[PDB]
Amino acid sequence: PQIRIRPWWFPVQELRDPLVFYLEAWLADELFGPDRAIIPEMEWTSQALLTVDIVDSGNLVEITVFGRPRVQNRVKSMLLCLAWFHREHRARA
Amino acid sequence: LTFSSYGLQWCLYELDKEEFQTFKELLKKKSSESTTCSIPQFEIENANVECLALLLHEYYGASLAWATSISIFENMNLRTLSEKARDDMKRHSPEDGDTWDYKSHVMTKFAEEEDVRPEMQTLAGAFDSDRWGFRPRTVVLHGKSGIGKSALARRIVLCWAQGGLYQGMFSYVFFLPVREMQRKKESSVTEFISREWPDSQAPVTEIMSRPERLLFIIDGFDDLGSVLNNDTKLCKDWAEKQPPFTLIRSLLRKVLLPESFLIVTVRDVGTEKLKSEVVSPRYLLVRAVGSLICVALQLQFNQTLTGLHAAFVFHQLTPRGVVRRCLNLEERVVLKRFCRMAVEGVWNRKSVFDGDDLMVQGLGESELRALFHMHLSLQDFCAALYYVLKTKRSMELKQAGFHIHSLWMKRFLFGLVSEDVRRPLEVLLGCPVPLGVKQKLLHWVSLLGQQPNATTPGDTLDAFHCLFETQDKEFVRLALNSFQEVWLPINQNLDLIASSFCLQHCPYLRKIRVDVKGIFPRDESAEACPVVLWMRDKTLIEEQWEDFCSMLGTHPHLRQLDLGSSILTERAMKTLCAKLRHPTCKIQTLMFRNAQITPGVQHLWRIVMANRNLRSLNLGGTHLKEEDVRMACEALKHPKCLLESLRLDCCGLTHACYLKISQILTTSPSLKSLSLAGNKVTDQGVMPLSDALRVSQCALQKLILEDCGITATGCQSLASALVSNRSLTHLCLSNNSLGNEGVNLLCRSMRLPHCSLQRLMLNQCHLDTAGCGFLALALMGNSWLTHLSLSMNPVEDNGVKLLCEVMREPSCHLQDLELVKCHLTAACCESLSCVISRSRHLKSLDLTDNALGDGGVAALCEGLKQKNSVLARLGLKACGLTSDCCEALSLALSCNRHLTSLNLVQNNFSPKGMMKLCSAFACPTSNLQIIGLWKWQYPVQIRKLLEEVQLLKPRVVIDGSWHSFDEDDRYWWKN
Amino acid sequence: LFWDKEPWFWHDTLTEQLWRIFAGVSRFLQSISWDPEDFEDAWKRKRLAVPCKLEKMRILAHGELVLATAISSFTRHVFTCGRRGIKVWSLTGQVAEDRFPESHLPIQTPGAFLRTCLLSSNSRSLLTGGYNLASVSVWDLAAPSLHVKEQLPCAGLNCQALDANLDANLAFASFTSGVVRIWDLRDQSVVRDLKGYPDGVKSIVVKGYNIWTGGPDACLRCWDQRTIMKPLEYQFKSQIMSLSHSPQEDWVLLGMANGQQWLQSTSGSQRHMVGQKDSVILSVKFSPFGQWWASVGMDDFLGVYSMPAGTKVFEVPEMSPVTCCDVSSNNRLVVTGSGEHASVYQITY
Repeated sequence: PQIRIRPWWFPVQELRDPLVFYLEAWLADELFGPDRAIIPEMEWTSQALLTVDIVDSGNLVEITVFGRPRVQNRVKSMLLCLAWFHREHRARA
Repeated sequence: LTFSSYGLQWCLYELDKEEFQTFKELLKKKSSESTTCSIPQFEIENANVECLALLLHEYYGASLAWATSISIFENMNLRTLSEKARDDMKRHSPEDGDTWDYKSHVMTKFAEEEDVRPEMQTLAGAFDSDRWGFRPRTVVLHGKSGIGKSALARRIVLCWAQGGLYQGMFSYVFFLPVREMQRKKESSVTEFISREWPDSQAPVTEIMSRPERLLFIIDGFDDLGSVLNNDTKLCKDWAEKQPPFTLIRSLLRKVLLPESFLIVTVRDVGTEKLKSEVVSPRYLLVRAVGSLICVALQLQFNQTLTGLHAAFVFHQLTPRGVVRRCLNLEERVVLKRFCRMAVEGVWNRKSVFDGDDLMVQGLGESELRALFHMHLSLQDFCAALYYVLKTKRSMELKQAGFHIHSLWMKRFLFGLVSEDVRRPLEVLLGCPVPLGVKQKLLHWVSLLGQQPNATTPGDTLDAFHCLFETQDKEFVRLALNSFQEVWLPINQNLDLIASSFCLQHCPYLRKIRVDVKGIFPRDESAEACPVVLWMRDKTLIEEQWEDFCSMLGTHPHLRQLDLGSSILTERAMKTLCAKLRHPTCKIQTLMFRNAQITPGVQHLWRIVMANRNLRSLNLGGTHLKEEDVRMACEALKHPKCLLESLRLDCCGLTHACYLKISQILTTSPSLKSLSLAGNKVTDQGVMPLSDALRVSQCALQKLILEDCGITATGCQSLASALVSNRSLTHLCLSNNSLGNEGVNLLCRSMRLPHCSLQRLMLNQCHLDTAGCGFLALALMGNSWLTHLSLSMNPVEDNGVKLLCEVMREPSCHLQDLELVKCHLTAACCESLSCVISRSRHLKSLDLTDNALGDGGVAALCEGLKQKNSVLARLGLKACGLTSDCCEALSLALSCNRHLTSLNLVQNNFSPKGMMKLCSAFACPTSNLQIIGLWKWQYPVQIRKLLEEVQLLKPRVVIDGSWHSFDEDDRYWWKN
Repeated sequence: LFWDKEPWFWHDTLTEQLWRIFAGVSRFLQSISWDPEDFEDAWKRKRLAVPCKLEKMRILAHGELVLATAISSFTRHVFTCGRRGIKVWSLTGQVAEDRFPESHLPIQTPGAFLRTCLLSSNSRSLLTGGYNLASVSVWDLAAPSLHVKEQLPCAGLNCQALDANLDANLAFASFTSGVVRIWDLRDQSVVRDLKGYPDGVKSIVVKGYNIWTGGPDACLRCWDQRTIMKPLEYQFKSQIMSLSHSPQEDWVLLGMANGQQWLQSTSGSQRHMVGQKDSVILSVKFSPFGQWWASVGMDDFLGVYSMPAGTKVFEVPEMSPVTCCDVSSNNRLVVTGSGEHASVYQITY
């Protein structure tokens, strides 16, 4: 059981049908930072709720997005593009 | 790094596709001008919005990329997006004794009564301060019903009792269950605090001593709301006795004990009802479907969840130790009672049953326990099963009609009409079941179909989901027999599956569009996903997209295919076209204007070459390579091509491109139309076209050149071609600064009697009085040209006088003339009235955005009054009409018979004038089949008057948006 | 809604039929659409096109007289104001008329009222003020829970107009004693005071360094913040009821209380009437892109006008006088308030 804060400006109706997808742990670490301090601003500017969790094994990272389906797809695509940029940047350095 | 590009990406998404292309071109220019930093051109071209933002940040840097985007935004005349971008940059760019005994006794009590029947870190942080700076006093929890809210609250109380949770904040805890309050009609907090203590006596002064020492817990607010709905004045005094609902209301509103702090547990419907009561709360979201699903799988219809639940429930209903035994009468009666209780719980939005209500129903406890094993999903399924087998109006009707939780019951009701899940029910019960709900669902879907407008996207998707659940061919065919064209957005794979199944059985599907975004698999290279090789490539989504494309191709009765707004991967286009190539396809029109298909264009021409039934093909806003144009030209030359229309918009073609287009124009026999609108067409590109048209072989019948920026040299080239040519019939040259000289050259070319074109249009061509004089001189003595338009040109009163003088001889054969925004006045209207009364060949006229006023319209009414006039349609709009002119117009319409269409919008009419107008409308003498007016713009008396006019003469149609049911050719020719 | 005989949804009829079965005893309204790709209106034969159609799509029951409104499109909420409190609505659900606010922000003080409200352009704060109230209060909308984050002091003053400029982090307010105060939101400290006109100023509009104010004295003044010069007055023949500014081109719109609308230029003293009615104009609002404006008056009518010359494209009637209007930043939604209700219309073109 996981308990999360949700802002007053997100309707309860959108909570239905979330979307899930995984990534690498280190890559998520540099995507959001060790503190996860930028999630509120991204949520406000995108008008969708994120959630980042670490699998028990510690190898994969689960990301879940709440919102209208097109916003879910859009956020997924943006995060994936950033992930690729970080992967190729790691390869470059 | 990512945080700054995220906001930029979200700013660019506001720009449209055309705006996006303009942005990319302006960025190209900016990069070319600068020398310090460089960008490859092909990389700017190939990138989409997300790649564009990330590339911009990679090269320029955070602040520099933001500033560049802001400046470009300002350049395109966008000012709001500039300020939004500046703000989002400001935000995204980083700056550079007795109490102990009581609590122990409570521990023992709740431990015992809970024995009868990780997150702690978060719960300990509930009352802490955030980075904003804020200390909440009320906290509300909501989530799925599987978790026990009572258990969570009691464990919170337990942790407080041991002291590992909130040791330093407060000294007292009061747990409040709602059912127990409902058990007593009269109650007070004093009675509660006396109840909780063992000795049943407490120091009231000590309890009220301090605010911070008290905490209250309210559980199951949603279980009862009927009593709380009542309105009563709140109680300031804590000790006073009042109804429990009043106490709860006062406590939540913070009128009672305003200084204490609370915590509440509720469900989704409960928080829907409760959000209006609490003040400045903090919401916490908590998240047995998986256990139920695996248990059902163990006790096994794989296509749908309704089949799985039906299998589980029917298996449970079988007598224990016996297989497929017929139920006895009492078993059926108790099952009906159970199902009715389930539907009552659904309607009343309560999932907790008490013993007394069970006694009221009359079913036995052991039999009930035998019938049910565990959940709201099972409750909804049982309600649907009820539908398979109180007050006239109630609030429960509208509450359950909210269809957030009723959606599942509707889905199961739809899924229960299938025969595969029907036969187990038939064998289990042993009796045949007649039902009329099937007819009701059929009528519901048909009623959706019978709407006059095109089916709404979301409604269509939901209906398709329901029909896919049904899985009955005859039922689906009877359901979809109604509507002919659909609009079908697609977001997920389940959408593809449902659409693929449902669209095979639409017998009379004629048109369709599809919005496809976000479905396609991540690119196999550079975007690998650890969770997703089978998922990355050759994924099930690819197979089911292939199935969808196959069914789109094989459909016999489909004729037009459209792509509203789609992001197509080159592989998606590959498979789509491959399924479109096969000759069995019958799709005639294709439209890719709004879709982004730049990477996948190369796979398009094969269908044009091979498919024999294609007739029209539209492209726009895409960029075309020279090799792409060469391939298109080669495909057009092939003797097996029968394409009859080709439209290329904003494609940005090179000169050699126009050379190849000229060559195909002289080569291809079948092509009868061609459009180059928005492209840059220099006069050097006009000359090859003139050479192509001069040849006697060309069979082009229409030609559109919009915003092409041609000059007088182009005009003389086209004029010479026109002299030579005898095939072209329609010609359009709008938004081109031709000028009086170019109009004179065209005039000289049309002066000859052997010109054979019938329709010419010239809007925003910088005409004047002299050009209108040239046109007047050319028009006399010409019998072929029939439709002429001159709008948005300052052709003054005098020019219109010349035109009218020319047109007034019968010899002239001009039927349609429409001019808009030409700065006319009353005398021009008098001359036009003489023209209308006398002439015989004119059948259409248009005067829009001209300040004719009352005098001009009076002269026109005198003109139309004559029974000799044969004018068919008249266009008036934004002409500043008033009462007297409308009275004269009403009399004119009363006198006329030939007029059919009219238009009076954006005009100011007083109620009396409208009474006159409606009285004129209702007369049998006048037969107007189309009228331009907004019904909702006028008072109730006028609205009912117009409706009364409408019920008379059922053929008449009043619709504000003119061009309704007008001739299709007029607008189709233009584009 | 009220205009039609009865508003129905697509699933509502199925719910009704199932209710009848259980008890034993165009044509369908649409919801409001957000995505630009869904909008899908054909081109006439971001965008500066003048609108051409309207349709009511919700009614909001406030329970008491509505004095002001505000609409946000980045977030879906709507804000309604009354003499006793503010109520926040949500536009995401689907229902003909809603009775359950997303939130309620009451103000309790003996003899305290509310007159005005104002939503910042970025949709991240909200200003509030009234009579006999200790100070002007600003709410924080971006935080996870609503709460007052700042208090802007004013003792024994009755504010009647509010305005805010976010680029320079300034907030303005006009009081019944003919005094205008300017606050700096970072420190919440008064900056400068403008006074000298007893009748007060009912409306104030701020763009650049110029504050435009108009009141019953039948004068329109233009203060400059950079200096202490006397304002430039433009005398009119009637008493002004509202003001608005053109965002793109230099033009100030105003209503005259005798059913007349005028345009005024900052650079020079040119005027020309752009519309006339038989009623009193209580509010005029400009479109974000500046090619049209909305007007609401006392004779139960909502109208839309065309910028180039003032032609009125269309108007809609109502049962009770309207007193306030607002236009969304999407240029697609407009909200007006009459009696004890607030209505929402969608713009299509």
